[PDB]
Amino acid sequence: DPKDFPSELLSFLSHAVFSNRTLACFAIYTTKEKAALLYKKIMEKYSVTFISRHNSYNHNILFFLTPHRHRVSAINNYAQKLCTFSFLICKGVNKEYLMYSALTRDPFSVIEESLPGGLK
Amino acid sequence: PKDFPSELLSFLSHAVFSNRTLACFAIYTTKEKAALLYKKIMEKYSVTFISRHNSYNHNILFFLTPHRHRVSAINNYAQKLCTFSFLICKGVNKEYLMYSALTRDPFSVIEESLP
Amino acid sequence: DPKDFPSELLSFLSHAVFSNRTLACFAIYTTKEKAALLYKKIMEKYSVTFISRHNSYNHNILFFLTPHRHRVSAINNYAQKLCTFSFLICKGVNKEYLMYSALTRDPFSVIEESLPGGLK
Amino acid sequence: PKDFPSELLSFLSHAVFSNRTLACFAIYTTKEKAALLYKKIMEKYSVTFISRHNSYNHNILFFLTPHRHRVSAINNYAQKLCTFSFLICKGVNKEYLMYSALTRDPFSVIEESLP
DNA sequence: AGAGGCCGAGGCGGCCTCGGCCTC
DNA sequence: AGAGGCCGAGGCGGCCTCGGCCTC
Repeated sequence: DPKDFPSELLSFLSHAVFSNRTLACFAIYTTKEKAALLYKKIMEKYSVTFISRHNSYNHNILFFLTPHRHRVSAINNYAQKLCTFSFLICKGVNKEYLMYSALTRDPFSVIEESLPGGLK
Repeated sequence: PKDFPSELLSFLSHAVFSNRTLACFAIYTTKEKAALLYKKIMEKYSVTFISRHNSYNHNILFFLTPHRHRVSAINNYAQKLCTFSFLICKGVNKEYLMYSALTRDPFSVIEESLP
Repeated sequence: DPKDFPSELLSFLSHAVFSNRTLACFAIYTTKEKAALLYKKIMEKYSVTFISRHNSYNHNILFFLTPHRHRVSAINNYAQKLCTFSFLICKGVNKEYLMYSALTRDPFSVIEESLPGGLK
Repeated sequence: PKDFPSELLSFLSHAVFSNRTLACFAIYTTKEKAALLYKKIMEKYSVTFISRHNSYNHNILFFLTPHRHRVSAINNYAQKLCTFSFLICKGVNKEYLMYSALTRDPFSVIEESLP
């Protein structure tokens, strides 16, 4: 199981671990099964402005924007409760557009997203 | 099983909404978990006395602690060493009366911390 | 300068130092000068339901109830900013009635309070 | 005084709203504070070079740091070692030009980290 | 150059439950 | 006895600024 996001996405993500800064864009790397579940659970839990689910090297990535700010640790705590026994990596996203755009182009692809035609 | 053997129930605290702490407890669980918990409870709660008993193809642990505890705390500890197996944890109001009953049929002593 | 409240009041006070519990009753031990100032500043800052100022062995004690809960550390942080260079001890009060009543009887006395006739 | 000597002002950054960092600074303060800060700044910021100068009955410190800093950070450090005395901290845009001017009259070198 | 968007470390100040204490 | 008020430790999850980074 992956220990981090794909190398090609790392420059868009926050790697902060000692910060209480809150933000409004997040990504989760997990199994197809757990990402499908979390897609709807995260959408509802955080009233997301946008969420998309993507293929990533036989796993899935969720990408989402929230209407209010959250600590990465909070999003992680939520997601980890619903993913006992499967891998899950949750990070804040700094370069939001670059991350989403990377996620729509090979080797990744969109599985589903909450707004028709995605973001621009 | 969803409760203790029906003939032990009057020895036990039947509290639901109490924050009362006590220093005698009983656990009803599987043979595997009772063997494991006998040792774990002894160390965790520095028990003054612990006994393990046979009870209708399951086991009962009976124990006295040197300090008082909530039933819910003992249960919280025991339950996270039992995430799959069955387990009922109850406080014991009638202490000697519970141990004595657990020493006579249908119950039998498997082991005790004091001979 | 005192290092704690008078011994006779200690059983009414919280001595917690490792807790983030919030409460709604506090006391401050400080100089006459700083207690007079804080009486009005605390009243306003926290919208107190009640505040009283008391003589205590040639210093003053402030006693107050707040309409919302606060960490002792928060009340302390506020009070300490306005008492650079003079002693100030700030504690939560557990036994609110017993504390206030003790504070109205010798060797303590009321200097001023925010409601006529005090509390009962 | 409320600013640097009026003839040094074109050597200095005149930023107010910038988060730009730099690696040359100047401090205008009292003789007592300049003697103290010369040593404190040297150690705190591991300065590559620091000079202390006379300026109209006060002193100027001039320093280069190995890493970049906000003027406000340098000021925050210097100000809390000066809670009573006057102190103006500014970044220096024209580095050699500032040091050279501070070596010629009306200014005089009291001391430099390099001869 | 100066204005200013960004972001990791980390202080601050609420919320909450656990697991004891107590009295009625 | 059981119900339940109380309270210290301490996890949680926002807010904020400092003091760097960057580009326009």
